Amino acid sequence: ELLPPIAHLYELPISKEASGLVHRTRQEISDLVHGRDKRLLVIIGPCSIHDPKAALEYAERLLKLRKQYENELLIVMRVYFEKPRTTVGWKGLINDPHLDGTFDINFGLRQARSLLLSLNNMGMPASTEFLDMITPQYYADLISWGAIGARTTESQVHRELASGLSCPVGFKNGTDGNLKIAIDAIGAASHSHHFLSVTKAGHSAIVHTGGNPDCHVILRGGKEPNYDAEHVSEAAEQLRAAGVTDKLMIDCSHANSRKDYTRQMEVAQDIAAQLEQDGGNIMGVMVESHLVEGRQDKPEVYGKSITDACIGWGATEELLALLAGANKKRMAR
Amino acid sequence: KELLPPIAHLYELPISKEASGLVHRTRQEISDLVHGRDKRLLVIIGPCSIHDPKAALEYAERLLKLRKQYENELLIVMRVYFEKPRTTVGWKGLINDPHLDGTFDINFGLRQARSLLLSLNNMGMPASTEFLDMITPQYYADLISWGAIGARTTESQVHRELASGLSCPVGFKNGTDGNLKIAIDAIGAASHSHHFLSVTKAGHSAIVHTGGNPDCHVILRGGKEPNYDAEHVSEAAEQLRAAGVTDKLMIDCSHANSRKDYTRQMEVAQDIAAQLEQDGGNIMGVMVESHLVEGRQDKPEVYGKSITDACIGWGATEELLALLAGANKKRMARA
Amino acid sequence: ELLPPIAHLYELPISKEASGLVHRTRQEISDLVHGRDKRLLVIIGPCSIHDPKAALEYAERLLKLRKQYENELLIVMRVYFEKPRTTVGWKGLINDPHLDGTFDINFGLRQARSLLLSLNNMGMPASTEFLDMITPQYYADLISWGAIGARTTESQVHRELASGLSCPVGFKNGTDGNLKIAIDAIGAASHSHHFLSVTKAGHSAIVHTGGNPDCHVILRGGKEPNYDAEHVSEAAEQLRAAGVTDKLMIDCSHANSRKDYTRQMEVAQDIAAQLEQDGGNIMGVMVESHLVEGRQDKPEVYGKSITDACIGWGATEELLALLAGANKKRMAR
Amino acid sequence: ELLPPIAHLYELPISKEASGLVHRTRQEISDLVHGRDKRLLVIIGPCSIHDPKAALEYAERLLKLRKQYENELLIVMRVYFEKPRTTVGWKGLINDPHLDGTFDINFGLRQARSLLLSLNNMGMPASTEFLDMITPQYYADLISWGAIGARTTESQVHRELASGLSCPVGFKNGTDGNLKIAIDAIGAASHSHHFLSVTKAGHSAIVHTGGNPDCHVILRGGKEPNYDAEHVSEAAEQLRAAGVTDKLMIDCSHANSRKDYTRQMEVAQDIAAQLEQDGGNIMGVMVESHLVEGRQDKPEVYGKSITDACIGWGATEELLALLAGANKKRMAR
Ligand SMILES: C[C@@H](OP(=O)(O)O)C(=O)O
Ligand SMILES: C[C@@H](OP(=O)(O)O)C(=O)O
Ligand SMILES: C[C@@H](OP(=O)(O)O)C(=O)O
Ligand SMILES: C[C@@H](OP(=O)(O)O)C(=O)O
Ligand SMILES: [Mn+2]
Ligand SMILES: [Mn+2]
Ligand SMILES: [Mn+2]
Ligand SMILES: [Mn+2]
Repeated sequence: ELLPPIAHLYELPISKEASGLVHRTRQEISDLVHGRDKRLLVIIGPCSIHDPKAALEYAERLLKLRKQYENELLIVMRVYFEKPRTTVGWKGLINDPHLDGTFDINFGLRQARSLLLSLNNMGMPASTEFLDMITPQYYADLISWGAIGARTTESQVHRELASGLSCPVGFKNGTDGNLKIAIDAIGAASHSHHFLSVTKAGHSAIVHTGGNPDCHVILRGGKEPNYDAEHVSEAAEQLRAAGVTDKLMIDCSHANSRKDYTRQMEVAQDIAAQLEQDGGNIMGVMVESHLVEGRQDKPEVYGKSITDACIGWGATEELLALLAGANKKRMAR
Repeated sequence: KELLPPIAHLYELPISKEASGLVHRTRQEISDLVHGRDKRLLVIIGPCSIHDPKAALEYAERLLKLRKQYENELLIVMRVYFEKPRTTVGWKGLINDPHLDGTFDINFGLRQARSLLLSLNNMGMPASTEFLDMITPQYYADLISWGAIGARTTESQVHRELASGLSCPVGFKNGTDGNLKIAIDAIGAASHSHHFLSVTKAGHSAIVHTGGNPDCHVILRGGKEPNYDAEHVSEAAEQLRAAGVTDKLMIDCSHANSRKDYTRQMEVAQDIAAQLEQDGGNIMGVMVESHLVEGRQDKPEVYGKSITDACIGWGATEELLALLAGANKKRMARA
Repeated sequence: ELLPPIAHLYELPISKEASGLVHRTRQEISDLVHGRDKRLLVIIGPCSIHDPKAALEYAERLLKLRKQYENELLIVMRVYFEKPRTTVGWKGLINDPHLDGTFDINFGLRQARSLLLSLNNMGMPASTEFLDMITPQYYADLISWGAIGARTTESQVHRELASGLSCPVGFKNGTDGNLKIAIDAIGAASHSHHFLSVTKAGHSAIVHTGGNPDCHVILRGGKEPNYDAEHVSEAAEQLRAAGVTDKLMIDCSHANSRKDYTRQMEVAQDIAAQLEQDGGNIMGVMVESHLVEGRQDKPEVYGKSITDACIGWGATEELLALLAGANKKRMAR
Repeated sequence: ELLPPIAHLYELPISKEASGLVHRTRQEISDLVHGRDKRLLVIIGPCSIHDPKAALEYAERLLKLRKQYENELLIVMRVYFEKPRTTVGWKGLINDPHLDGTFDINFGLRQARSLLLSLNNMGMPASTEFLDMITPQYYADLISWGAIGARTTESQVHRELASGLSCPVGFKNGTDGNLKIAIDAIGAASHSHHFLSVTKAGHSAIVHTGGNPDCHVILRGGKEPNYDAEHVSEAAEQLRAAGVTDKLMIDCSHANSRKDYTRQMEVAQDIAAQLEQDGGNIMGVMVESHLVEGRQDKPEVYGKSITDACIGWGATEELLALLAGANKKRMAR
């Protein structure tokens, strides 16, 4: 039997501090999307959250770097609770929190909210993919940035969802490399929509959104990678032709690394060189990072991904130092 | 704004014994085609979108006569699409904006969609639609004999979840650039059990556990290039078999297979007819965008003329159906 | 499965005319409760509604008398949908509309609302006993006056309900004759309350009422009748002592007639004589009247009560003429 | 915004032990109602719960006596959360838990449920008056016996409620002494009913109850006390005439003590003498008892009532010893 959002909000109401951090980070990201600030948004952290203890530890380490590089980078943790699978498989902490096929969704929603509240309380803003239609009412108040995934960017129900979110949103190119669907999606999500959604009390209702003015695209590769200067330039052209923001984000992982976590640093190096040359159209980067590198089928090892493989903490330190130094030069130019 | 729950609509428009029987029977018949147990050709045919119930009922009456006439060769089911996925923005269909004026009277739209579907089934004409929205199906799905998941949503996990709990057979379209694998993947996904959030007949969110949908198949609807010919059908059947799913598929004559030109649908149908006459063992169905009047219009001025994708008119519809019936009659007679 | 009030409001929205009639009649009745007009409120009609056809016919006849006597009497029809039984039995049209133990409550609510909308549209305002806690959301917008019954006047949940109704409300003395519980009830219902109630969407909620300033008592007999001058005078004294309105209503039926419908006219005569001597504390009277007199266990005869016995239409004409003539004299003096 | 029962059941699910205690105690009480066991049910404790700490302390003391007298008495604590007032006033812990007019009903429901869970977990079954229509879904699973108050026994909505409760229920005579309304109420509540109620998910619904076969009357005084042998005998006769159980309960407080807490022991003495002569029609007694005697308008003193005045702990020990000794003799016959 499904508890409504108000039951979770009652137990875990947003704090003054978390509320402030969310508000501020959304504004800061909006400034990047619209070219008002030349800091680099960095969406970085696990492919998926499957353990809160490891997540909190990761966050504590990330926070020290968030502060250290705050003049160059705007660091925000990946806190992904919903995973789109190719066919079937574990869909994330919300859907199956005990990792055993019990689908204890009430527990999963409580735990997702609790983790997000602790993260924001310690000073670390959070990001997630918004995949499911009804779950956002449980946690979206704690989210500073949202993704719509490659598999759902062309979906009208996701563009509707995005049009009503209060955080900035990045739309990914399609899994085969189609960018136009993401440009289209900004067009769609920036407008007003009417559609059915569920209230905080757990009731279906008609909602009328105002449109989301803070949307941008994400280059995450296709049949070929799309992270280099030539692809970025092509994309900026099309963005301008559609009359939407020509500031974009580049995912170092997924199809840009060819699913090989060791190649994320390669992509980051290319981005660093672009930032040093010019890189005027880059407002952000995405990175799949955990305490420990690689991946595992069963959750045996602490801080090691059970979905896409990630770089470990050591490489994370290097990647962030690399991007901070490069962007410091861009910002000084 | 104040959304009525499905039970309010079910109270005013409860399913009849006859409509319930027609739906049950047609779903079974279509399942038999999906699994190669019958060699009749499923034909999903009708308007791109429903925007007028009067014209829809008139179209249905004409179609019914041909449904009966060709019932040994073709299993004809009307396109009764209430939900339209747009490229960017635009009219999303009768449910979202029934008065066609930007008033978004969704309660009226749901009532009217249900009423039309009940009348169609009561006159003997089964209905099909694209299932796009997550919450609307509880209002009408009991009256639907076949569902589409669109090219733009086939790769979407929430649509595969939805499909996994529907009681009707479901066709998954290849992606707008031509990717077939996402539709094969989608059958894999939708045929399994899922747990997810959905809304009850009382209008309350709830956890649902579906049993998986065993009646799913792919639809070839074109990409950067058309994919309707024998070479593409054969390639697709191979992949289907490699994934261990049904290698019987449907071919859309419209959208990217006609290159968005309604006058080319007949071309595609002719190619399918020739395939059915040579062999065509992997074809179980075809889709066609048809209305009383051909073409399209921005405003709903002309009666029975599409306000979304352009359609063939009634005359060409008669020819197209006769062409497919004759061709499939030969297939069904062949040893 | 229970439809929420919004489903019924969607099918049967209140009209401009019915809205106006309700608003006006509530104001008019308030004027009587607070001694600003000396017309006599007359709550008259069947013990219970069991047939809408007969109800509409009765209403059409009553309307003619409502117009005729409008300078002396303010006539409002008894349209009672909810009946409190001594032990068990038929609870009214809402609970069991088909009169067969099928309890088709959705149909009953729809039919109760439809009838009330037609009555108001033809110019006849309606009254009912408010017995059930959740049903009022379905029809209260069409009610000009409400009763809380003898069996429920001492009940805190009914006093809460009354405190939030937008129509004037009469509280009946207890079945053994206790008047204090009704005086207490005005005290209670005139104040603000917080309690649980159900919304128009069918969801439980906390409500905060403002108190009902239009409440008054009804004398309906006990072990003995309480309709005479001596009892009216005693009651007015106690009313003043409790600092509440000393204008009251007298029921000609139930324990004041000793459950004998032929004695209602006796009571009405006594009231008429009071109105002619003085009768300053009387603002209303209640009468159980139908097309045909008496009662019946099965609904075999048209327009004949299946609950308490009623006077027939001929005696109804006489009773109303008697009260109109008596009050015309009161008003002139 | 009102949380639904499932939110509270999620945080405070019933335990194996509490569930067992509730189940056993209901059965044991049923056996007393139907004359299958001659132990005396004793409903004893505060007029109202306003403090959980004091309530838990009281319960710990009462538990020791519950064990000590378990062969003679079946002791169950008064854990009343809902109070019917004469006009206006504090309605109990649920309605206004902070005792300040803030009406924090969500907090009140949570706290009521938490207290009941702790009481049952320590071995002490609980009783309450069921006054409100929607609150029972939050706690009734933890209640071993329920009262319908003197002010609501004649109310059809309370008789409906009772008909669907899973615990035995006592109906009180009316505030002026009318017993027939309580006999009528057993008749009503023992039958099946259809009516509107709210589900564990907080939605209104139609419910079909099976009737409550475990109902009985409670003599709690009227204009005069009704606790003596004469009154008990008169009541048993009427009970038998109505074909319902002629085993009844006697309230030592309220109108039987003439609202004087010191007189409760007097009433208990009379009952003891009855149990020693014969007393075959007595199955229970009710007593208003707290840690400290008397009452207070403000909650200044610990363990002292803020509603009706109670006897203190010392007199409680004497009263219970008196009833145990008397009933031990009855049981031995
Ligand atoms: C879901 C995946 O992103 P994408 O949509 O680019 O495949 C991820 O970030 O883990
Ligand atoms: C929505 C469209 O289908 P497709 O998903 O192939 O674009 C249609 O049937 O009008
Ligand atoms: C229920 C009855 O009134 P009372 O509450 O005085 O018995 C009636 O009006 O039919
Ligand atoms: C409410 C009161 O009992 P009664 O209903 O007899 O007044 C009590 O037990 O506190
Ligand atoms: Mn990933
Ligand atoms: Mn189309
Ligand atoms: Mn009556
Ligand atoms: Mn008390």
